[PDB]
Amino acid sequence: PQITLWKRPLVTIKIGGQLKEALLDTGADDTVIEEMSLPGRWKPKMIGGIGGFIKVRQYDQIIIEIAGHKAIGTVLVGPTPVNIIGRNLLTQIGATLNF
Amino acid sequence: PQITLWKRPLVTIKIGGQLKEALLDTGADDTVIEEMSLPGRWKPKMIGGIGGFIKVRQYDQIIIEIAGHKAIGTVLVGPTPVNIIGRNLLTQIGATLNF
Ligand SMILES: COc1ccc(S(=O)(=O)N(CC(C)C)C[C@@H](O)[C@H](Cc2ccccc2)NC(=O)c2cccc(C(=O)N3CCC[C@@H]3c3nc(C)cs3)c2)cc1
Ligand SMILES: [Cl-]
Ligand SMILES: [Cl-]
Ligand SMILES: [Cl-]
Ligand code: NA
Repeated sequence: PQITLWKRPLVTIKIGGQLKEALLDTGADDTVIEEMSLPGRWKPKMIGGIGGFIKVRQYDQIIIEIAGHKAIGTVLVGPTPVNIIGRNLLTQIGATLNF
Repeated sequence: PQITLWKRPLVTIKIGGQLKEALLDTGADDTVIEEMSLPGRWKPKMIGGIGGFIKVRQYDQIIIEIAGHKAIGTVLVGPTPVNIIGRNLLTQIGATLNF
């Protein structure tokens, strides 16, 4: 699809068996989801943005379905105010910015 | 152009006669630039990023070139980890996300 930027680019994702709304975010290196449980191992990480840093859990090899397209990669889980799909998964669904 | 997302989507901007680097950021409603001098009056604004809220200075109707495209609109000045071009100016340069 071609997604307009007149509005926030929100899409439905499926992760861990759960449906969520998430922001397609070209400014995010990594994908960051609000607190939830995910299977398998994880390790702690700090990520920073406006306002400073938060601590997250890094899970590798997690499958997400993003607006109907499956992708696999690392997902960070922690107290983000918004679910963010970052470039590590946008690339896998072939997302580009066009102007 | 068509910009893939394997690398950060960094572009050159020109504001106040100065070239700077900035990140095209579909997850930001607003454009936020590091401390600099801009003309005119400013208004207060709070923005809530991943780590908390910051205060910024809001300047309206500022001339800014983005990747060679002319925009005139609101620029927020404050402590951001990188200069970010948000949707208020991505719409002015005609950007869309596509997959
Ligand atoms: C390493 O992986 C990382 C992943 C994400 C980040 S980040 O979330 O901090 N971020 C990085 C840039 C600052 C370099 C991504 C950026 O797109 C964030 C995404 C983000 C959206 C909403 C809340 C928290 C994070 N936006 C803003 O900072 C930002 C800047 C200026 C204005 C706004 C804005 O429009 N917001 C703030 C709250 C309300 C409104 C929005 N709500 C939503 C739902 C979308 S935008 C966001 C950092 C590291
Ligand atoms: Cl990854
Ligand atoms: Cl590609
Ligand atoms: Cl504007
Ligand atoms: Na894993």
